[PDB]
Amino acid sequence: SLSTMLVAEDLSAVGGISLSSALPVLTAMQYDVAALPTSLLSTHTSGYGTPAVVDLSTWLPQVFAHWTRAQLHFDQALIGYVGSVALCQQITTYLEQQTLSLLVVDPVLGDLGQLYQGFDQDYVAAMRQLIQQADVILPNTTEAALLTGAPYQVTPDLEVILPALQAQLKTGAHAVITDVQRADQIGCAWLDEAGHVQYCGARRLPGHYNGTGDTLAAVIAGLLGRGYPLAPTLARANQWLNMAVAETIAQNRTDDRQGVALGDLLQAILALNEHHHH
Repeated sequence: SLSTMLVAEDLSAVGGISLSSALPVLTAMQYDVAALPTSLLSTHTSGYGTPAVVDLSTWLPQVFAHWTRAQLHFDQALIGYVGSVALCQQITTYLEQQTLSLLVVDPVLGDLGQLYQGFDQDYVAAMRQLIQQADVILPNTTEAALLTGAPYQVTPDLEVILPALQAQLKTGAHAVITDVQRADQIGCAWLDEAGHVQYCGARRLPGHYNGTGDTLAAVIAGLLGRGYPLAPTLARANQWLNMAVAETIAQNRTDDRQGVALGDLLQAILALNEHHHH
């Protein structure tokens, strides 16, 4: 492995999203992955009926205490879905104990203008604390508004929302909104060093597919951790996600619940080497 990356997010045994997709992707990108479930589920929460879920709120503190006593050090961290205020707080202080070269947080809170079922303003406040030392955050348009306090807009003014978001981050950090649509494209918008709104996207494909946000975040964290600058990282990540969705469509799947296909993505990674969240 070239470095060690902590990935803390949910693990659903069935469903091909979140940790189940981050593990293969980041392993292929030459990371020693510390794969830390924030929640453990029989299946993901979209289409299988009510899953059987282990509450890990009392476990994560023990994990962090153990890693501390064992003198473990991490180079990078990616934080996805957490799920409770207490766990957000635990993660926040653990990360602060480290000397990470990279922290990426996907501030999972909601979509389509609404908080996910079970999340409230208290959880939003906990998320604002957790993102405070992140190098990169990856909100969607709903999450961007929740984090700044602005009422939801389908198409917010990026010249207003991006500066507001980024000032809630440490100096030099980047707020990246991940679902910005421009004509027939969907992609990422962020501020360059000069404070100008930049965008890159890929042609939007029909349908909706589980695991796209988790896979995007894993790819972005993986590329940044390997030294790629932000702009080319975002360009490549969008292209690779576009490719993964295309492969998913090409598989002519009978079960639409499984997360995005990873095969073409893994191949691209090796070539380079040479309502709830879903």
